[PDB]
Amino acid sequence: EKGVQVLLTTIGAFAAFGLMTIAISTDYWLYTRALICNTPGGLTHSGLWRICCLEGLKRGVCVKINHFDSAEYLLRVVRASSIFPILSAILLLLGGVCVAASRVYKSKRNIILGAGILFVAAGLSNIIGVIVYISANAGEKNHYSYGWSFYFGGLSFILAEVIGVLAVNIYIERSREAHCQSRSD
Amino acid sequence: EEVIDFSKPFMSLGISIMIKKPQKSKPGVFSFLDPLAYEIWMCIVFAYIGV
Repeated sequence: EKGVQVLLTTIGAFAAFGLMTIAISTDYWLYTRALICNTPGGLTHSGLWRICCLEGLKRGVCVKINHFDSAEYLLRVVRASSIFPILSAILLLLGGVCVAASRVYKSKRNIILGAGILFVAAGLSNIIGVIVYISANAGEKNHYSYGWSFYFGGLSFILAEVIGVLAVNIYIERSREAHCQSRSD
Repeated sequence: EEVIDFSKPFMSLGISIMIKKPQKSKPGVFSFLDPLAYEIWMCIVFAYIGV
């Protein structure tokens, strides 16, 4: 029913926000080999901001990533700011807030719509951030791999799209109920 | 040559240009249009409009 769908939507919003914040803050996106590891290089696990060496003399020390051709410059800027994943998390938060409001202003039906739009836009922004990250990593030192933070981001995207679908369905049902009641009245 | 005497050159040369070897360029955004010239793409657009 409507109540269970709203409950799932709010749970998904909270879960996606948490997963994306975890992925952004976490530094386990990429497992690779880097020259700056104190001995082609040493194993490293990285993220969006900082990189940590593992299995090396400098084991456990984490250092801020040293980023840095107009398009390459723009890509480096966007990758450094990580504005797209952050925007995804922000939009998920705002959508959850709008859903909670929809749990109060049951009359205003154009709220659970904003929630869905924001969730879908957050999914798109996460896609863009993933593309930017993958593109920027490449350059022109092998057998690299992706960590659980990357898949947390992917899970956040999937959940955001699902809850956007559910919110749009809720809006559909609510508007249909109101319109049928009015016309029949 | 005013103070010594040379032989005929045993090796002739001249000024030349040294550059770094062109590398596989990092693929550019919108490199998927490279197979066709820009003029073909614009003619495609306007043929779409006209059709």
